[PDB]
Amino acid sequence: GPVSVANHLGEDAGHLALRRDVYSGLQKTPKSLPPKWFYDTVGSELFDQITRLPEYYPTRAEAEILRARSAEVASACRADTLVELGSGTSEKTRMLLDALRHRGSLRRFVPFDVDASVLSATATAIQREYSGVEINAVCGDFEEHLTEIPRGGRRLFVFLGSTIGNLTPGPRAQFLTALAGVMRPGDSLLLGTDLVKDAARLVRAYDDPGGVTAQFNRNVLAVINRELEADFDVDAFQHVARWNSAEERIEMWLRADGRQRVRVGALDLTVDFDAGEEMLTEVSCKFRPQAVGAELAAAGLHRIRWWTDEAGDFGLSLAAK
Ligand SMILES: Cc1cc([C@@H](C)Nc2ccccc2)c2nc(N3CCOCC3)cc(=O)n2c1
Repeated sequence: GPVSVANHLGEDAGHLALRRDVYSGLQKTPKSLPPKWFYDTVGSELFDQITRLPEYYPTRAEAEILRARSAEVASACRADTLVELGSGTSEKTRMLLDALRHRGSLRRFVPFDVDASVLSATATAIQREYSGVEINAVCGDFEEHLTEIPRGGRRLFVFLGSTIGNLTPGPRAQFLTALAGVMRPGDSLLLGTDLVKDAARLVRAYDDPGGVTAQFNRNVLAVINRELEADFDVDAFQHVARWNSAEERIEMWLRADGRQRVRVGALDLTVDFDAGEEMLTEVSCKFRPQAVGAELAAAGLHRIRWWTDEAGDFGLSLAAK
């Protein structure tokens, strides 16, 4: 099938965005950085390791559901077009593509992500694996370019991994509203949400004894040091995973041990850390079944299927426009 890739981001858009997030985030109280910047090359490779840890159940729990339910996804949505809000590199992507193709309705794959080189590799992989499928990769970001997704016949939008949990309620409602805005009647959204559960299990999933998550978290400082000529003493920042009971979310923090002064050279910026000051690097909201259905409703989408894994650890929602 034909491949296309459309790039709506400027060549330096990634670097401009990083400059903005860091100039802004290192000046908030508390300091905070968005989790999208964990995922450079080293960081993406560390994330792969995390998904294979015994502590980190979300990846396998979601794959367990999709292994068992992809055909039920395919029969309810009846999509001819799979839109992945993501890079399309995972096994789950092929599980859904396999199920739409088993149905015979699969015509088009639309991976939508911010890294055009990954999208190009993904498009070549799918083109080699799925004959007669057209791939229309779209390089754009959520806040501007969701309108540039092709119309197709009937579209299944896919947002897996409980990545929606990185948005707190305010931004999360804005995102779901905008996504529902670009969907057309007859489209559907497959959404993965990690579920509230025993808090000790949740912390463990974000602070494995082997230290992999700690290295993943510390890597954002390495990314800033490298990309913006900074002098974070990375090992002076301790990994801290917290359960926030009242907000029902995991939080990843980096805790300064002793006072630190950090100079970000590209930004002409100097910031100060108190001894014990913690900086927020990721929010991971955990959900309850009924609240996910209500948040989808508030955005204009109607949930028509809900599936958990055998342990009730992880949820998949299918919601139609
Ligand atoms: C390409 C990519 C990007 C992410 C980052 C950008 N997210 C995000 C999404 C919207 C807004 C802000 C942040 C990601 N986040 C994942 N998460 C797993 C569950 O716990 C924490 C979040 C998994 C995973 O594959 N991502 C893959």
